[PDB]
Amino acid sequence: MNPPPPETSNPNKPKRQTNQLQYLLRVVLKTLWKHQFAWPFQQPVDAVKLNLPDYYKIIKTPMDMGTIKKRLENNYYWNAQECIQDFNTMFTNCYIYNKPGDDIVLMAEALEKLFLQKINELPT
Ligand SMILES: Cc1nnc2ccc(N3CCC(C)CC3)nn12
Ligand code: NA
Repeated sequence: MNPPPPETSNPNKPKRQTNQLQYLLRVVLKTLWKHQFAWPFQQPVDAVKLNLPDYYKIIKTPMDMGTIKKRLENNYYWNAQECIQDFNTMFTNCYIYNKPGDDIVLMAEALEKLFLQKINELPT
């Protein structure tokens, strides 16, 4: 079955708009989003649709770019590192649930390299 997706709002959580978080939405996320390999990551993994009944029996901190995009648009993060950690969790989840050489893993590897290329230099 599917668990509920990660939260994109939390009224008690402190939030910030920074130049780096603006950039993570305008440049980093919106560039990755258009990549030919982005589509499996644009929404939470649907274990019922995709017939992966063990996905959430294995993956305990799910993350995806649709959640990340909604968090950025909702001003959910305190700083850029928090959002970067969500991207890293998304990539590592894919490596954990699958194995080397899988098509989905090749996709994640390419996106992760583009991601790191984009956050190598951030605005001040
Ligand atoms: C996201 C994600 N993380 N692990 C997986 C395993 C499979 C999967 N799908 C099947 C094939 C893929 C090209 C698209 C959907 N997605 N997936
Ligand atoms: Na950059």
